[PDB]
Amino acid sequence: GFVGLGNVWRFPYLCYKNGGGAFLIPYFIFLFGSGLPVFFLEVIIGQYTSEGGITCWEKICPLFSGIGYASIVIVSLLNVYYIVILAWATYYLFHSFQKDLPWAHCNHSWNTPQCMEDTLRRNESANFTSPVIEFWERNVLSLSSGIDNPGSLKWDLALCLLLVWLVCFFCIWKGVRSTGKVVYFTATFPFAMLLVLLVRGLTLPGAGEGIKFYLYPDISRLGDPQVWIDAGTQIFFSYAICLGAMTSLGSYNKYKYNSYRDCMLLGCLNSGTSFVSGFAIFSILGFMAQEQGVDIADVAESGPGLAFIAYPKAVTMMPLPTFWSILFFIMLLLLGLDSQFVEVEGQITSLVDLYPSFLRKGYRREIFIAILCSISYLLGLTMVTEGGMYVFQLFDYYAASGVCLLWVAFFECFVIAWIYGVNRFSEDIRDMIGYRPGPWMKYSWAVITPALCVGCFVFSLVKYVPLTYNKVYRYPDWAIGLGWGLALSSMLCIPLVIVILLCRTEGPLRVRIKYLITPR
Amino acid sequence: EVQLVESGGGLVKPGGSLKLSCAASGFTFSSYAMSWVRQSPEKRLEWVAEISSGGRYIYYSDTVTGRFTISRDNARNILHLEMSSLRSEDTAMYYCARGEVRQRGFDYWGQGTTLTVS
Amino acid sequence: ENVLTQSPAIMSTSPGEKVTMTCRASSSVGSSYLHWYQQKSGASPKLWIYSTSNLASGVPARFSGSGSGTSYSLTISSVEAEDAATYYCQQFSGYPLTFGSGTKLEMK
Ligand SMILES: [Cl-]
Repeated sequence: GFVGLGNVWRFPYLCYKNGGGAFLIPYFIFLFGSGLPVFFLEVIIGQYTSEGGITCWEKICPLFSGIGYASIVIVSLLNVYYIVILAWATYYLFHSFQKDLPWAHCNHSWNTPQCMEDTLRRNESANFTSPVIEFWERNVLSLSSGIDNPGSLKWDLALCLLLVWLVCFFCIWKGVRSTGKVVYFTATFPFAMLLVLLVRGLTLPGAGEGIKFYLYPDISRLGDPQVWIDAGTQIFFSYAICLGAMTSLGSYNKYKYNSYRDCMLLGCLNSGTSFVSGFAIFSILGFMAQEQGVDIADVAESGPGLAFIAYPKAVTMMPLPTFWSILFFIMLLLLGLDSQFVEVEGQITSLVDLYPSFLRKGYRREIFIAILCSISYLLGLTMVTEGGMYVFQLFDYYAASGVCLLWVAFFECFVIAWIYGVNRFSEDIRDMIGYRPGPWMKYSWAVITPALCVGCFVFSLVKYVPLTYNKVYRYPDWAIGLGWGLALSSMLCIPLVIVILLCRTEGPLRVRIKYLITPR
Repeated sequence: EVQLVESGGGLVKPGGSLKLSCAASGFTFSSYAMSWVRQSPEKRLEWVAEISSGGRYIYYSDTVTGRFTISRDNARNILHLEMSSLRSEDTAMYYCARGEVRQRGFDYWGQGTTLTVS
Repeated sequence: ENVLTQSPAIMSTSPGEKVTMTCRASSSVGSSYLHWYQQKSGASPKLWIYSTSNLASGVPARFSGSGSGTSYSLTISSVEAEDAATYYCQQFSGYPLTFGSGTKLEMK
């Protein structure tokens, strides 16, 4: 369950968006200084406090109980755009049943006169566009000229979104999840498919330059603020470690259960899966740049279509493309459906824990599933429009993988270390795990993760650069404002809860602070 | 060098009280959980009580679960063991044992103070 | 309680002989939490083997430990005159922490 679209889809395009080589240095810096400490942190908070989500910050500093509300906002927005990823994957899966895949050859209705098939491009020398980018942008995306031009609601993307939301409704509380078929399927089938796509990509001609672009850093790119924050929020994204999902996972664990080796195994496996998927996709992109005669950084989308360009293009250069296209997009749907089952189950669980007996279990709980799925549908219908990828990129940069993740991780590490105490928390960990954490975890919660999150947060503001889609489209200022509103809807869940809890507690400021930072 | 020095060893009446005092040195006392282990005169080791590093999580054996009280002094590095309702079958040889990692066990033990019931 | 029934206390073995001693537990110990202590005659116990295999500081390499779950074993490759003491096995996972019985190694 640490394998998913955040590994096989998000880390490749975030690496491609940030120059490839220079993305990995803040990636590993955040993975070691920040990401695995916060992973162990929320798993321990979910294990210590027997509940999770909001009411786990009741025996851990009740003043900062807004971390749960921040996680609820984050998981709602993540549910919306992560299910529209699944809608794109379903649209590709239904288009995979053709013998000749529509992104393989050049003569269709959506293709421009500037089309050329990929193997023919090196013979002709330059304003010539590959069929994978053409199929993506003008059949799947049906991409408009901006977010201020939404175009029209594209049909059958809404039907793919309806299919994946009906599968989510019929498998979360009207049904069950995978229990006995987890062996040899849905746990190693994505790893097998990643192995197949990796051994395809590494044996491709010209794929050495793609690995060179992937691994060798650009030191001048490390001074960009976007690289550090993209790497940090990619670590916090693929771990889902500002989400409440891992806190809810720790609630379904025993008290004296060893959850250190499990956490570092899951985190290192997740980051290694991301690294292997990056190897695969960037080898495919090196092959693509070799074939098309264009630069490696300009061969495909510098946005969230890289897994929908590089992987389908490698499926075309594979024996029997139809079979592997069907298996690959069923794999994408299985990864994203498992992660969406986990996150919608966590959102539903923490929302009915937020209001007990306002939603009774049984008849009215089932109505609440339909209500929340319908609301996330109507918020997801602005992403299957013509200009729906711009809304999606706004969500992916801002809603659940931006300064909100840095804010929640910094506030969790700060609350634990400097209000709850690293020594008191280590005493709790010793009582549960068996040993108190070493100086790595202690000084990461105390120094390294607050310093990294605060430094990248201020570095993304002093040298502010606007969000750009595919390196060419500058976003409008109202779109940046809407994305910042999406970020601040999670970010302001902490100080609004602080102000509310200070207002609802009587006494002077010192007495209120003392009552609300002493645990219950 | 880790040194655990015990005190308070003496003869007490049944149903009485005694103050044991494990004075530790050579290590930070606030970061290691400490335990009292007694040894019966027929040489049978028995863990009595464990206190955590901060003094918050306190565990007791089934024999002494309601009449023994273990506490620390993290400022001056002394572990205590208060006693009351001390029955006849409590004459033993009491060691203070430093066990913080549950997978390392009691790596450092103390010196010997004898409790005698008569 | 997790009663650790250990090998009988009175074992008499000549020096230089490979010896072993068992430690059966009533419950199941997680095999990273069972430790062995060597208490000499009239002296305090000291940590000898921790996490059922690793060797404590000042312990020679001739001692070794094995076993998991229920049955746990301490093994001496060759016995010398400084190995004449009582060995207690000790789970330290379950919160009523229990030591084993005696296993006193006397000479011949
Ligand atoms: Cl990742």
